[PDB]
Amino acid sequence: VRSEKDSMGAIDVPADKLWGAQTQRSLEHFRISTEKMPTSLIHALALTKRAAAKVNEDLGLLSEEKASAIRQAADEVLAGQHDDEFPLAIWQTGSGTQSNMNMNEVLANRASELLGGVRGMERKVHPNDDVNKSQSSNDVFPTAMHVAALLALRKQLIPQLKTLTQTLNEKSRAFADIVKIGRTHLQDATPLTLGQEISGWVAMLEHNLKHIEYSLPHVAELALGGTAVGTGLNTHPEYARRVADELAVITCAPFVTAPNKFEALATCDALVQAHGALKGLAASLMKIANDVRWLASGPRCGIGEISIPENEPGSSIMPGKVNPTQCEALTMLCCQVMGNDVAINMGGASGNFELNVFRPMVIHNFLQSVRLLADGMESFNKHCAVGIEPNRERINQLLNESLMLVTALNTHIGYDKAAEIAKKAHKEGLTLKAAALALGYLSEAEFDSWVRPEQMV
Amino acid sequence: VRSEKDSMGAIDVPADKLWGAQTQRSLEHFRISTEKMPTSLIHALALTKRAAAKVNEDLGLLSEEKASAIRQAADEVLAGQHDDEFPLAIWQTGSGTQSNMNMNEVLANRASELLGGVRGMERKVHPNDDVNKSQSSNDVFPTAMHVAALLALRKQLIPQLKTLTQTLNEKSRAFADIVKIGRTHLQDATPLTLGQEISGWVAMLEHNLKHIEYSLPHVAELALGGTAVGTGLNTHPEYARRVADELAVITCAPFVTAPNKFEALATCDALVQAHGALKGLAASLMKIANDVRWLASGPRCGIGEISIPENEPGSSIMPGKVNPTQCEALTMLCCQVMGNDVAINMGGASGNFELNVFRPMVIHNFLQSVRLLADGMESFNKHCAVGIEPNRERINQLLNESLMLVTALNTHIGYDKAAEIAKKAHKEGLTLKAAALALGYLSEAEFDSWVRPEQMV
Amino acid sequence: VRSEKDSMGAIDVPADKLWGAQTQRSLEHFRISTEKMPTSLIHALALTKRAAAKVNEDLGLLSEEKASAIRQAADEVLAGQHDDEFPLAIWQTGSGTQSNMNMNEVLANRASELLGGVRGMERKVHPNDDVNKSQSSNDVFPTAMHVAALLALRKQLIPQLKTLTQTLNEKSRAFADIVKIGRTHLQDATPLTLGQEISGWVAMLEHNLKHIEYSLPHVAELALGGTAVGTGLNTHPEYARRVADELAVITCAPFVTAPNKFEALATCDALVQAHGALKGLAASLMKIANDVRWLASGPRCGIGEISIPENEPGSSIMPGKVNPTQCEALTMLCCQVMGNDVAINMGGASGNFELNVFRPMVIHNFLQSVRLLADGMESFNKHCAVGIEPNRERINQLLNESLMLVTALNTHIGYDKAAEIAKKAHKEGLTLKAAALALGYLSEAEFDSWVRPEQMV
Amino acid sequence: VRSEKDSMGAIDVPADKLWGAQTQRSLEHFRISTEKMPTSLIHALALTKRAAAKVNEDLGLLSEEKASAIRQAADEVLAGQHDDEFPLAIWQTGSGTQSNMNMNEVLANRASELLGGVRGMERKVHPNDDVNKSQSSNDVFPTAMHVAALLALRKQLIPQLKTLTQTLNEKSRAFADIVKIGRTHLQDATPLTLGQEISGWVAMLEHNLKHIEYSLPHVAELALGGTAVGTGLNTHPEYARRVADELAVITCAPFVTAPNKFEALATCDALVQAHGALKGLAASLMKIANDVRWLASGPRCGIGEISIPENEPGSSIMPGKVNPTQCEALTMLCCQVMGNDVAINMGGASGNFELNVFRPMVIHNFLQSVRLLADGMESFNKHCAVGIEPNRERINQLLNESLMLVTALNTHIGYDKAAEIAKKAHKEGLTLKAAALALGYLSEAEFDSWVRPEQMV
Repeated sequence: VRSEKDSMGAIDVPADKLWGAQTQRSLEHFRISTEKMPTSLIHALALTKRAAAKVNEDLGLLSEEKASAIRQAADEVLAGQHDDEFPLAIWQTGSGTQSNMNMNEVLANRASELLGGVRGMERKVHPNDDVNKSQSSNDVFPTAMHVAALLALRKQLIPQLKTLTQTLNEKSRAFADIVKIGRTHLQDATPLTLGQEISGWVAMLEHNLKHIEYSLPHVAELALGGTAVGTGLNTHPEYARRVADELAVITCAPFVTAPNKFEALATCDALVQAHGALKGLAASLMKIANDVRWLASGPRCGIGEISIPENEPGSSIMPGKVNPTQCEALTMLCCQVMGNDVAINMGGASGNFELNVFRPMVIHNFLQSVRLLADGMESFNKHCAVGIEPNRERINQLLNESLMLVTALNTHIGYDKAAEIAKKAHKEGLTLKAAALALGYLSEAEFDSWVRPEQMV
Repeated sequence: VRSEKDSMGAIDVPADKLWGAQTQRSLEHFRISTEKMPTSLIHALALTKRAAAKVNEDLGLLSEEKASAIRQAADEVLAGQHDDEFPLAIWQTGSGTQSNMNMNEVLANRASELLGGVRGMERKVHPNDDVNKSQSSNDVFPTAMHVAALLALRKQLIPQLKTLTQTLNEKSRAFADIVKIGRTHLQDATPLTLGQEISGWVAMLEHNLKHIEYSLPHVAELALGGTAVGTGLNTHPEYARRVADELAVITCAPFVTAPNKFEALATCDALVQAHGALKGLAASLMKIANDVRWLASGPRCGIGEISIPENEPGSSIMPGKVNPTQCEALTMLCCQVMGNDVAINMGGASGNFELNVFRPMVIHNFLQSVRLLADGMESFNKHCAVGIEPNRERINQLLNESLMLVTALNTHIGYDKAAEIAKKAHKEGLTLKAAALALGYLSEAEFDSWVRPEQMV
Repeated sequence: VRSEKDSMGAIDVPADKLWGAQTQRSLEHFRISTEKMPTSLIHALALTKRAAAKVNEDLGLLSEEKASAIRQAADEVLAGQHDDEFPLAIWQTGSGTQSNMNMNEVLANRASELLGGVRGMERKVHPNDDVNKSQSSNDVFPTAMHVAALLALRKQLIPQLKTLTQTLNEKSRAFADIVKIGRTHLQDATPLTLGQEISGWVAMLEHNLKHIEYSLPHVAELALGGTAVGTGLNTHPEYARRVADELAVITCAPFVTAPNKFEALATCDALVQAHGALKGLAASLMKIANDVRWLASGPRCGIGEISIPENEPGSSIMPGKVNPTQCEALTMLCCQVMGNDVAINMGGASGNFELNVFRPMVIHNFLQSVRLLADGMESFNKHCAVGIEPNRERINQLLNESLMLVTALNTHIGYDKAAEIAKKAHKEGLTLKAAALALGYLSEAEFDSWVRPEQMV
Repeated sequence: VRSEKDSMGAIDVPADKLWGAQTQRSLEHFRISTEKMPTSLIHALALTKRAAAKVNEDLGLLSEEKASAIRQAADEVLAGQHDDEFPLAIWQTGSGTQSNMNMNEVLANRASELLGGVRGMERKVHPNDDVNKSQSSNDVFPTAMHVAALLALRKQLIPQLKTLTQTLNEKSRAFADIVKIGRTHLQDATPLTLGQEISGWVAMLEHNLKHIEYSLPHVAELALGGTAVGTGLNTHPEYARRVADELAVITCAPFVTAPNKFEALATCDALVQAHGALKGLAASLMKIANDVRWLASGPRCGIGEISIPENEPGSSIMPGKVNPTQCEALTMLCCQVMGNDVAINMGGASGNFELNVFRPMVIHNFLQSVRLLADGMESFNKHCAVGIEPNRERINQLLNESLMLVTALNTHIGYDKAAEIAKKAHKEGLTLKAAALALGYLSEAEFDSWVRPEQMV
């Protein structure tokens, strides 16, 4: 152990840990469930502390060595060597006060070691005085939240979306000439090509990308600089703009300071809205994933128009039986995003006065949705999408058995003659040709020259 | 017109209307959307005013004629002749104050006419003084809410549920001997009978009934008697128990006075919980309705194991094409109940101190869900369920084409021989028999005596 | 009555009605609940039939008189004289087939009367043959859905939003100089002006407008032209673009034909996404409405920093008691939009193959949300927002009683002296001045010159 | 490493791990997010494998040593020494096939070591042949799901609920004599005692317990015995009842075999319904937690009627400022449960035919809700509830400042005189007494003897 100290007194802290007293004490008051802060949030919080250090130094508010050590300590968190120094549960103070201190304490104890070498009360860097300089838990957590979200969106989900789109766009191109029977209300309908159907999946993904991109500008607005209530009391007038510019410099993302800090602190609106676009993508992905599994159902008693890769071990006595596992993982996580959206909306609508204190819950759900969506699309693409192949013989079989093509005959034989063979064929269990020949309305050769599915699109 | 008067002054009211000034004034302040109070709520509100009149009279708090006229006026509302006297939107005061007055005013003006004959300021019955005697908008609306819900549950939804159950139970009984191929993950699986599958739908409906019944006792608790904050200030000690007994006498439902009026006024918990059972039934109905439509998909390119009644006009050129319209109405309303549940939960969790003021919205959603569920099951039963018929030839065809029966051979020929024909059959596109015969492992007669689907359940 | 006839036969229809047989028959098969198509959807459906007539005529597909009469009949629906000719419930066929026919039949019977004069089987205009020419229930309903939504958004909700924003922006401007104590976690915090707080409400509304506007382009895409499965079988190549241009000409909205008809028919993605922006606005409105009611709570035992207009009749014995009725209507409808979003998401994710058959439910929820939001903001603005007034004396009282201003003393007397008076004041129940004077650290005059709330923002 | 082997071939597995090939391979196909199976599910899965072993042995289906070693290996999982042997993500095959195998493999390799000693291909116990004997992933996962849920409900959540109830019931008893002003619509209302208000919180918790208990019987029904599709093909007729009895013997819970295995496999109805009761408790907890934070707001500019324990370190310059941290953690997790309910409902309504394949997601949400609820109530009780204390002087102050007591004067001086002092007092900013004395209607002594808040309940 090691006795660390805060305004309430001294408390025992594991010697091999970098956190201080406040983190240790919160660890006892909030022993709820098992959800902790996500790594991406922790790194976004480190990035925030680093940019803040750099700006403070620029404004002569922090000495060269003090600032340089905090930033250097931050890079270690980013390097991933302090993942185990953040034990706090998601279910803490609604402002994310604890996790802010947790970062301040780990960064203070470590920056101290990077200078003199005291981890503990005799440290050279103060968590509150130096690490948390020109800030507040009120404006730091919201900033970390936006940094984590924008970056997760820009380099984790969007790349995977564009990738799924390209694979499906190529599959669409390759199967452009394969005509199949359409289905409306789950009933046989007018034919269309396999590529046309898949092109629908592609159009959907392109539309979604568009909707996700419109929600980025609002998420790119940072609260850092509004301090406690948004007035920005006790901070350099240039601090807000400066910290935003620095964060943008290092992340290469379009971060800007929020034009209205009161809106930035009082709400989680940017994320409520951004998640609206995500549940939209989940509804799209659910339909695409559903189409795939149904299209691949069988091998004998389903639809079986396409085949997908069999990734899980099977049985020799069970040839052709392939459970659509990737489709099941994607549909399941799509339900999660829908649920997460309700949690986010309830927390986002519950702000009071100057601050919204439902933040840890909101970012937990939001980050999880991006993670699920991005990884789900990656897994779906790699283990399923690239392997979509048409069962051409099965597709032809179905096409020739349906009555939906009887429309192509009308231009030669009126509705009367056409509807005649479709009635008998259906009653006797005959195909359009079989029935047409028996009713002597035309020959096989004429049938085969009149019913051209490739011409009815 | 007719100038009616309230504490804010006099206001013009349509001469041919029975409502007073307060209703007229609210009509101008809450012009939001088009949702009004449901007829069932209005009748439950009338029943409440009637029972209150009867108890007041019993406690010598209201004269024989005054009480008798209010009750007689109430019966007219119940008789359905005053449906047009309640113009108020759902989006009013969260306590349902307006609609309470709306009832007080219509019942005062009418009870007046049932005595002397003055509809207006010179009326013989006072809305507040006589009609709203020993009550408050705070405890009257919650009572009307519970009266409307319990009754809608007991004689509108439960009867329809039991009816759907019986139809499906009989269909289950009739198809007990029809063996079909099962489907897990949408892939062909081990066989089961059609009656067994349908018995699953029945077990689900019986379970749901059970869950709906457990939520009734809490909804049967009435708030009437707690007045403004639950203390029951200014009401006869026997009033609460007496009004509950009277309501139970006339509705034949097990109404009782709420043991804790503070919980009764501060929350909508009974309905939040009751609606939990309703969204449960919706998830069950959605699955049953989905099974039906998929099982009936076709006529040629789907599953087509069963046929359902064609209720909508079709085309001669489109024989066998039957859209599962009832399944589409039921699945759509099941989504609505899910949505309604979220609205209900948000309002139910938003109570503050002594009173929950999200009531008009809560009962609007709850009543709509019961209405949708009860009517949906009635329509589904009548126009679909009773008409479920098996396409026996299609079912056999699928059964004999699948490879899932190769298991029945193992008890004669080892896994090695069995898996051999299943591999070839699948590869060459042959049935188990066809492949088995070609591999000379057994004869057609032996195959037909070994693979008995009626014995593998 | 009047015997109308369809492919299933003849059926009795009320003589005084304009609808035909199919509408009459659906009226019996879908007797579910009481929700019917909203007037805005019906008018959007009429606008669609009108533009389709005009384009058909342009392509020599419909004679001058036939086309002119259908359009003229459509304008009557738009003029609002046929509101009672659409009895169909929302809970019908998922494609909205019935309501499409309902429009075809009313427009056929009426256009007939506008020519010769036969309402019924001997009519001069055929619902299917002339009214439903070059269309399908599959592509007509989705078009009507988008027409109704975009127009409701552009001229019903956005105008009300901008209006609420301007009122609040002016209230913000007027109270810019009124300093009040801030509240974080519901605890007293650093001060800010009333105008700054309200400016937060304004920034939120401006952001929302921005988010709603980004969702319009996708909703402006029309499916009309894709026919049954999206291939656009049996329609003039120029039909799609032409009908879109015409609809844009008459509505003055930026309608365009959907680049991908398969996405347009297979999903309700545009509305799932658009509603995402609406639930975002509801979360914002809920917070603003909550701030108002809490800020106006009292008159004696709450916060009471502002007063709002008393629109409902009160009691002389209850002076100052004003229930925040508008805030209760707005918060209630905000919960509804949240619920509606879940219904919309479930239906939007349930599309199968070529068509989504959850449409009537989706547009019912979407249209209701716009209606609730637009009307709610109108009612809130008019009956509450414009009347927001600060209780300046109450605000000063609270400001001078709080300990939050002790920070302003530090620049004269160190933390030691400052924290001393804040400790005693809190313990003894004294103000900062009262305690400061007793501890002889400074004079009243010095206190009154050092603690300037107007300088700590 | 160590080369393990399955039907797809051999694969490299970490030598220091107990899992086999299938687990290793799934680990690569389902790299989605970071959610893994909860410890409680894993232990419920171990309990299932143990009871299955014991029954197999009883039916002479598994040798003494084979059975004894599997059970002994299971107890080690229960002892918590194999927590790190289950790497699988929640986002896997919808039936939970992988995690079932993951358990089979770890239990096979370990039971082998408990006999001869071969961890790997030359092991003495076969995962599929011995560990997964008389079972299927289809009926084993649903059983583990119900075992985990019932036990978490019975010994984790209910105990915490009853504990919170008792604390609040005692606080209610202790403050029974403390009269305070009520609040309806957030406006001052008729008075009630603090104990009466808190008794409302208690009544709510007692009601919830009741609702949670009604959902247990359905969750106590186990699917184990229905095998693949529910027919129970290839299992001892007594197997189902026997395994249920054994599980009940060891867990001491009322487990029984599901009367209908088709309903048990095709749906997650029991959990959809059980979670309905949980979101009900969350709406109740949200209100209680909200009442507390608002009641404790201040120290100067809020309500401040009660004080709560300050558990987080503060500032000397900030005396009396105590953020309601426990209330913020509880309200946040209540939003989560609401969200989780939507995820659960969507998955529960998406079952197809013989099996629901949304199970891993459903149990993940359900288990998390119980965990959050149970731990939240424990933390809230311990760190907040037991410390609720009334600010008696603040409560009196508010009581004497309000106009709500003017009603008590009417029985001496008519409405005219009473409403007179309430009007002036409100206008001049005087209390009822102050105004009453100035208007010479009565003396201070008479006022102090007529306005008795302890008598108006």
